[PDB]
Amino acid sequence: SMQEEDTFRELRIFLRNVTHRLAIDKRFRVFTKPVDPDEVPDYRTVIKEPMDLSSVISKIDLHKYLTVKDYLRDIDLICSNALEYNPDRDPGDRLIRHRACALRDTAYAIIKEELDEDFEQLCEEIQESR
Ligand SMILES: COC(=O)N1C[C@@H]2C[C@@H]3O[C@]2(Cc2[nH]cnc23)C1
Repeated sequence: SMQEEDTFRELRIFLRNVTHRLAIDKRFRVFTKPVDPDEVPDYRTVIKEPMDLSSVISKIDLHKYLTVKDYLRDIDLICSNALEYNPDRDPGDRLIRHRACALRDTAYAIIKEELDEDFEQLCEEIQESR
């Protein structure tokens, strides 16, 4: 219905606003673009599904997310990719892991304060009807 297409348009406006607020935070610059395959050639042999905040906006505009749950699966993949590629005790690996955990925790905290639980349940019920 038109009403259902209006629901998904509100979901996309909400997701673009959360993603912009993450992308302007200086702590998260290392997640604003794909890991460069010329600078890091072993990256795409270790990490089987690369993800970053530029790719997330492209996916919102392609209508890939029909719930906040499917958006948070991609924020969780950015975080898990950084923990698995950079696992060592040295400071550069510890700094990127701390930033990855802060990106995940920040996204979940904005959604807990600003997403209405009944708006998410409406998106889930339209998705399950298709
Ligand atoms: C999310 O970003 C990462 O997982 N990274 C892996 C790399 C390791 C380290 O930071 C890079 C880029 C780079 N070039 C030279 N060393 C590095 C970004």
